[PDB]
Amino acid sequence: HADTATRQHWMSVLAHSQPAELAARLNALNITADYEVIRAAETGLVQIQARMGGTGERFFAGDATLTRAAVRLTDGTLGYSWVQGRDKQHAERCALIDALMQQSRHFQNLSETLIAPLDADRMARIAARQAEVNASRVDFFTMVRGDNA
Amino acid sequence: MHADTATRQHWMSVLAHSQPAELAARLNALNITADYEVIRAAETGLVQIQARMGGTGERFFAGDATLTRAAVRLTDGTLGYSWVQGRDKQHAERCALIDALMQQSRHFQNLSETLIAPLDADRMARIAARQAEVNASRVDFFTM
Amino acid sequence: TLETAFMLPVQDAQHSFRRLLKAMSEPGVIVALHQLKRGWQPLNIATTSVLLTLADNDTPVWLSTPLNNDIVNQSLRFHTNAPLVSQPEQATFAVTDEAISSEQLNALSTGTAVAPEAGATLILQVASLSGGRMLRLTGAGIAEERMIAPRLPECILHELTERPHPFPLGIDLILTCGERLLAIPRTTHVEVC
Amino acid sequence: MTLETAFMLPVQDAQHSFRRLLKAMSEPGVIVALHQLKRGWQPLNIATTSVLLTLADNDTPVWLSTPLNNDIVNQSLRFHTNAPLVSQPEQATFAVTDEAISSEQLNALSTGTAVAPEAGATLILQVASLSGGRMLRLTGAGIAEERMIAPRLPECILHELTERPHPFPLGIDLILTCGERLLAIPRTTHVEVC
Amino acid sequence: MYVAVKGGEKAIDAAHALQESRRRGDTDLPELSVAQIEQQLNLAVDRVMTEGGIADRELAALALKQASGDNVEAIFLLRAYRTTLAKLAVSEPLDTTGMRLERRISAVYKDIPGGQLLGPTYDYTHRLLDFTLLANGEAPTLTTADSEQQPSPHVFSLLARQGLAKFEEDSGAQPDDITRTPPVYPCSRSSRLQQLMRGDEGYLLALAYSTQRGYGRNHPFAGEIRSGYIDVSIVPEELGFAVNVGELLMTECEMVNGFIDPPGEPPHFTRGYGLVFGMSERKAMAMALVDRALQAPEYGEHATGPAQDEEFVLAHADNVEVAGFVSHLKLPHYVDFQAELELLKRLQQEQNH
Amino acid sequence: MYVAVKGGEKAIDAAHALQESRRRGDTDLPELSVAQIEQQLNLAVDRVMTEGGIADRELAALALKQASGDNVEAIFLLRAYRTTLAKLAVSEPLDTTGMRLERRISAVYKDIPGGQLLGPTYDYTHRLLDFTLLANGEAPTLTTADSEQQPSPHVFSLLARQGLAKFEEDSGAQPDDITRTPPVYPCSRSSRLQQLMRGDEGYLLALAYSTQRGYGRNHPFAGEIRSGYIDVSIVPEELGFAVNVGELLMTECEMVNGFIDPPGEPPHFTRGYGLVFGMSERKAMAMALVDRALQAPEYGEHATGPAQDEEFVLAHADNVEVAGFVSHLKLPHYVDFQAELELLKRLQQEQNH
Amino acid sequence: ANLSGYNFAYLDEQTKRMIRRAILKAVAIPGYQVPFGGREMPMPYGWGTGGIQLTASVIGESDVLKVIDQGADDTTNAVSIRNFFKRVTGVNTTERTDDATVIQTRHRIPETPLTEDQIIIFQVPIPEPLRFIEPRETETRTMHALEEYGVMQVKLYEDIARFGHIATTYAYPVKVNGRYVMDPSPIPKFDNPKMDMMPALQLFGAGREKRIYAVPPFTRVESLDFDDHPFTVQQWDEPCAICGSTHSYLDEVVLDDAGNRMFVCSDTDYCRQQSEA
Amino acid sequence: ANLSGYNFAYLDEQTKRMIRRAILKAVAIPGYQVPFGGREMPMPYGWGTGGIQLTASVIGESDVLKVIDQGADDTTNAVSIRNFFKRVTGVNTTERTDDATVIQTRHRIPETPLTEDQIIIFQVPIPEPLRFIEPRETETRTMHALEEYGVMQVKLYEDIARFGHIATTYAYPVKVNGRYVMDPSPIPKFDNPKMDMMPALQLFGAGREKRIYAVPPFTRVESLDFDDHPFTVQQWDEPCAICGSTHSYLDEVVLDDAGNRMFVCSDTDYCRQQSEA
Ligand SMILES: [Zn+2]
Ligand SMILES: [Zn+2]
Ligand SMILES: [Zn+2]
Ligand SMILES: [Zn+2]
Repeated sequence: HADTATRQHWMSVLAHSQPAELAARLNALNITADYEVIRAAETGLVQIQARMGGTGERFFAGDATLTRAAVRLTDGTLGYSWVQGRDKQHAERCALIDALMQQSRHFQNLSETLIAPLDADRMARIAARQAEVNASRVDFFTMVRGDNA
Repeated sequence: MHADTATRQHWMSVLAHSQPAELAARLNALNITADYEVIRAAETGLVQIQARMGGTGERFFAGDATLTRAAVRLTDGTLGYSWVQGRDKQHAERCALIDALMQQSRHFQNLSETLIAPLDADRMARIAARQAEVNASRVDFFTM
Repeated sequence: TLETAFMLPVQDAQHSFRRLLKAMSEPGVIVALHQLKRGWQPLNIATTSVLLTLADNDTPVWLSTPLNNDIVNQSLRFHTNAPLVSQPEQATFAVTDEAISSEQLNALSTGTAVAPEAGATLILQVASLSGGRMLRLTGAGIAEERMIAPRLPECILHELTERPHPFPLGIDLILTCGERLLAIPRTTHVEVC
Repeated sequence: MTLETAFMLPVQDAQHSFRRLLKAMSEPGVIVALHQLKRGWQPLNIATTSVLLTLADNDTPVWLSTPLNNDIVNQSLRFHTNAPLVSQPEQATFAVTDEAISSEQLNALSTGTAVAPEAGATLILQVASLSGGRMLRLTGAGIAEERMIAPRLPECILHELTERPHPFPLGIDLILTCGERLLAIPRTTHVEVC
Repeated sequence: MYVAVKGGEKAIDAAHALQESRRRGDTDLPELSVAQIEQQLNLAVDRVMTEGGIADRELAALALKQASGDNVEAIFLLRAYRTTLAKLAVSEPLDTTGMRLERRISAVYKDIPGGQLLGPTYDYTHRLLDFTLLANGEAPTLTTADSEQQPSPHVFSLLARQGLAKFEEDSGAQPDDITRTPPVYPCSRSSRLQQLMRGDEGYLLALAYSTQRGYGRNHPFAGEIRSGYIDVSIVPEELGFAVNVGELLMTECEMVNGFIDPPGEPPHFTRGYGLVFGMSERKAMAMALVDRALQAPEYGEHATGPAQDEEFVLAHADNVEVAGFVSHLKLPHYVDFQAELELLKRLQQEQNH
Repeated sequence: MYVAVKGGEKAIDAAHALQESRRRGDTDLPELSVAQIEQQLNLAVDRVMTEGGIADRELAALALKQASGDNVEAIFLLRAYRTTLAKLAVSEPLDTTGMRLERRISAVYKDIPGGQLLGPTYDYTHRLLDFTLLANGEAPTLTTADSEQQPSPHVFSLLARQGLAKFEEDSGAQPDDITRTPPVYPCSRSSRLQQLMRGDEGYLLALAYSTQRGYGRNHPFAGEIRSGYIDVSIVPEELGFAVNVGELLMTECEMVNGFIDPPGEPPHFTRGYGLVFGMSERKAMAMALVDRALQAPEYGEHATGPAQDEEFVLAHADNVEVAGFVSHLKLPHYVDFQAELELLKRLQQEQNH
Repeated sequence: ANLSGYNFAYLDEQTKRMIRRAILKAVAIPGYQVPFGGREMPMPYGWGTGGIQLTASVIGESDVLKVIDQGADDTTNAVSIRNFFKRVTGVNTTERTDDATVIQTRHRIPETPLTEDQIIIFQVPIPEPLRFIEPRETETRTMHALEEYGVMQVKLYEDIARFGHIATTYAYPVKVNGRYVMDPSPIPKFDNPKMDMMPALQLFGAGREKRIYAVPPFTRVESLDFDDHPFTVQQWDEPCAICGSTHSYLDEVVLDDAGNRMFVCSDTDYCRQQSEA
Repeated sequence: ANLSGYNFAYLDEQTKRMIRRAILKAVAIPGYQVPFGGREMPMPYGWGTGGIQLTASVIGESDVLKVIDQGADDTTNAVSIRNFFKRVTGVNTTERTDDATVIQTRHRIPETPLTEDQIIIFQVPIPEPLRFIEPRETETRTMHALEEYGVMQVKLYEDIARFGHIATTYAYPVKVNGRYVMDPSPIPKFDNPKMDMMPALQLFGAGREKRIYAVPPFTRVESLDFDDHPFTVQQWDEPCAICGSTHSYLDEVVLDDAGNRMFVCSDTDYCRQQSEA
């Protein structure tokens, strides 16, 4: 399942990427790759399931927008994406990368120069935000040593 | 001279309904020159609105609107007042000044002609222009 | 390899629906559902057209074993995504031929007094819509009287003439033969001439 | 004189006066002093005038008995508080009298109702002495054990206090004034002679 | 050991800075002006003026900006501001027969004197999201007709002159003011109307809706809705005569309700009244429908639905009260919860399963 | 003599043009962008997403721009848009233990594991209108602390591990979906919660408030409110494994409610649940309070308030239904009114005193 | 034709299918209110979404659509609804009752009798005839199950006692095919007799309240009443001021600030055809 | 000492005057809920506006103000309220109960006994002790008028029948001066005994519900009970973890993900006193 986990990871990194940054990064890599659109980007809804009390029975909690696409490389490799939002060009790009990452000639290269950097950026954004939010923590008690009797 | 109440009510209404930028522009082009003191600096508060049940019946209170009041005194002792909807303090003081000036023979006819009548005409033309736009949305049912 | 469905699914379902609406609202009127040109054998054109028009994932379909084969089953699933159930009492649409048994007929859902719509519609393929026992129809949808003589098995004719279930309960019946169709809702009074 | 002057510091002097009166009403029999006002609006004394300047306004009709009623007082009350001045005691939120108050006037004062016991009158009674009268023992809310006082009181006023003809929670609250000094007896206070 | 430290003020300061940062958002975008909000989000502003209680479009737009668009917080900001302002005057009663009309419709006749004037409205729009609004666009060049306003008598005056309704008459009664005196039920209709104007649009709409579905029915028709400008006048003590201080854009709704047959006099329709600031109508309609519902005591009607229950409706209407108390659950409550825990723990200990 | 003429379409087109012009407002001001609304009026957006039913900030902001800031019209625009979209997937159930926190508070203990994290909030602000917002200004430069998210167990987990509350368990029951099948009272809790999320904030707040004042008391404490980002995943048939498609900013409210003493077991607290899109929490709080009220059947409780009356609550909750039907009184109703008139006139003629 | 980018008639095929199943149940159970999973439309709830969803599920490219509101084709909401369908179907439309194949209506049955294969589709706000007696659906659904309709007789006689006459003047309840009591939509009682043994199909759509019901052609439809208080219809002292008809339902058009009015046909198609001769 | 631009203590003089009149009526009618025309404040309703309006109407330049919430001066809302008063009055403040002349509190009476001329001002959500028995003010007003309090005895009995104990643990009703039944605000039962024959003045402010009430110094305040079932208070099996006191109302602080906890004084000033001594 490490191979499954690996693919789940690059798909997640792509889905969370800022479309502008992904476009910029991908263009700068200058990959020539012939592909066919199997499923033109389609924007619809993903229905949201939540749980009573966080842990209990399921209930429906509205919907979010979702865009899906699929491509096929010359050697038959199929790439897919399902990405929150409505950016059709972005979904197509994510599907293409999913396909390329499955190929020996691209996997290690793109992991190092595309997926890892995108993930690092996201992780840095998350850490930076937590540092801001943490200023609003209410202090009550702290542990020390020493005192009188 | 001593302006009758309706005459004063009219110029005060024209001022109160004037656009502050247009009143400022017009008054500056005339040269103020007259001396005055501000005896009540512009003060913004509320006017409580009374309405009527079914339009015609018993009174009830229907919220509040912003109101700004000011008062001036001219060299000869003439008092000018304004009460204007909104919060524009400079505008209120200008309105109060003009109310004082209009009570003097030196200025009444001149300002009636060159300031008040033009302001009133501009507002009437704006009202007419809007009613022309609104009337395009009348639903026609029958003719002649 | 699966059966093909409507060539113009939007337009053809609409046309089929309007013909069926005519039949159900004016009982005994025979209508033609011409837009589909091959029935999913042994389903005839009309039967197939009704299912393509009304059946989907929200409507369990039971096909009696004489009308039950893997090609029809797979084709129904592919084109409509209707759940196929193997028990008549589970069906929203029941599809049988003249070999229907009393036990199958009586197992069909009839609705309840509070929810009379919650029962089955029976689609019955008959040998002919004429040449059977002559019947007189009266009731809603019929100005005065309408006579029809479909080939009906006795237990179906019994359901119609006796109405074992008190209105508003009951199955509505659609008789099909070739491209043609006749409907008898639960309201119709039926007597043998 | 047409117009008397009010508090030199309307905000602070009213706050001062209120806190003194609050002490007096919440601890009955305690005598407090009010002059953040240099002189009363004669014949109103300092304490009376201070109380009116502190609590009266357009929402609180005031009735003043004849011996305490004159043009200067009335004009000054109107100008400074905008309180309505009413001619009948039953119309008053604040009633102001001296020792000549009649039984008729006392009995006409609003007492509130059982459901709205606050909707009655407070009686401000100007007395000639807070200490020269019949010795009384006070007990009740606001008093740890007992408190002795001896204001000069009209018989009908003492009767109201000792007999409490109106069932609690009804009843007038009493503010006694003499010069700058003030003593309050709310309707809760148990009052007995000696 | 543990020692207590200070934390409250620095947490709060950081929390507000975080909120202010979020309110500004991406600084690559220009900051919204209050003027833009006032002009282009004008229907939000209408609601905030009406429930906030101050008919000043700039102040209402300011509250909305300050509140990051949260109508309830904006309403409270504007209502709280009210307290800081001096009451300088009380208006002469409004005269809605003097309205310069933006819009005038009536559901009860096909055509009426003065006509059906649709004005600016979303009525009859097809609600399809307009993606052209994602880029700059051009507003329409407005067509014009004749510029005169036709005589537009109130529909209820037409009904009353026929004797099919009764005129609302003025006995001279002084209106109650719930901003000065706390409510104590039952309240005069002048008090009820004042409270309804201030009340939450969504809550009053739901109650009105419930009467339409049979929970205290009152058989409503929209006799008239008119929107437009009304002059406001005061009589300053300094002058002793009336002065025209400006105008208010307002919307007035009159509902026809079920007829009654009183003893002696002919049967006639009953009615309801709504009045709000701005163009947004649905609050005025809800106000009129709940007004009629709460006329139950005057008509000896037995309250069968919640909308007819005076205390239940009015005690829970003002969202400045409602939202404040629901949200106050976020305050620390650990002393009270500990009291509950202390008991619950004892109750568990006294059982054996 | 009169002749009928056509006028409906011409009037409507002009009416919509007037509304569009009013929406644009003064063209000396720049046209607002959807992006600005999204960023800077983000609490309005939160409400429109939650009641409109689509968690897409750009679409909700677009709806608000289109609606001139009218939340009810914007909610309807977004809800109507929903109908035109295909359902492409159903998410794995959300896991709020995985929330990347913006805010996390508990009213029931002074301090808790992970702490009281105030986050961006208007709580504890003094509501004084901020006139600096009438000009361009600069947002605060945010102070920073440590970047670690501390372990933040749900408070209800702490209570349940102590035996003071009961865990919410999953029997695997399939949720009901009110958008596919019309309501049939009584409804499952899954149905009631779905309906409450979509319901009008003001109406549900008022009902919740009424329970706090004794109309169907349920002794609420805010056990926890947390706001933050949750990953969303689907399992597409094409792949057969979970795919993380993004994240949602959400607010979760858990209310502690009055304890019960069941026959077979120790007494324990009951509870309520609210969940909304974005940061605006008062809706989540009202949702949880009315959730508990509507658990009356499961607890064999009798209704002592409207908030416990399932059909009354839920039938009048969705403002897409509510505002539609109240506003529909604006439609011509003259045929029905003429029927009323025809009778009323007859009744009058039959009396002539 | 349809050049709008939307599906033909806007609804997706699943929604049409579910509605079509509901229509067929309604036809087989005359007057019974069939619940359906209606969806939000580009018109607000309350402004005809039930009728819109029925028409969208029934209509085809060769139909001829008539849309009326208050009897008139030019009514604001009729214009809005008809233009919506023109946009999303490209169907031919008409104002002539006898040329229409589908008629969608709010509050009138045409004066011109309907014929075989015509379908008339009513917009319904409240589909439950019992609703102003019993506001709870939990209660009224059981009353229908048990055919417990006595409370409606009571309501009627109480009108008679109080006012001397039945006070229901529109949306006047009818018994259908000798069983269900049905709300006929807010047509005036004047139109109720047209529903009895009509050659056309009647469908009823309540979008907000999520109900569809039907009266097949040639079905008994009997207005509730008494022998000592038989069914009456609206009357006027005036004929139509334009065409002179004394047989039509009239609109009261108020002309003057003071007093003057005109009575003219509600059904505007009928009026013009009368006027033509 | 105000330098905000606002009136001293924010409220205008008419509002203070109206509140001052209400306070004096409240003192004269102990435990009776006096209606008052309260005004919207910069804190939301529910967040202490009644206490704020009381404090603003009594406070003077030379007062020393203490503000506590849950017993603590540093609690968020206490900080907000105290800083507000600093801004609009400039008064001296303190955390020491002993040094305060005015104490504004939410849900605690200090452990330190109050003394002559101190005023304690309680924030009250629901001023009506009968409210969860009878939700209508139209009824409870009359119940107070007539001293009809018998239903409260049934409620206590029912608690005891169901649970074996009275289930009210805070805002526990008290009888004041042998007459009015009063809500003491949401202080724990533990604090009720402190109200009896106290040398300080007690004021109670419910801003949202528009009521003010009072208990004068040296007034009987007695928790409701039975002749059979006596009043008891909250207990813990632990001392304060910081100062060691066993006589104080304790807070439960949850320390970690596991089941580890600490109990400490709610009254943080008292805790400081104890530990530094
Ligand atoms: Zn609380
Ligand atoms: Zn209607
Ligand atoms: Zn005609
Ligand atoms: Zn300690």
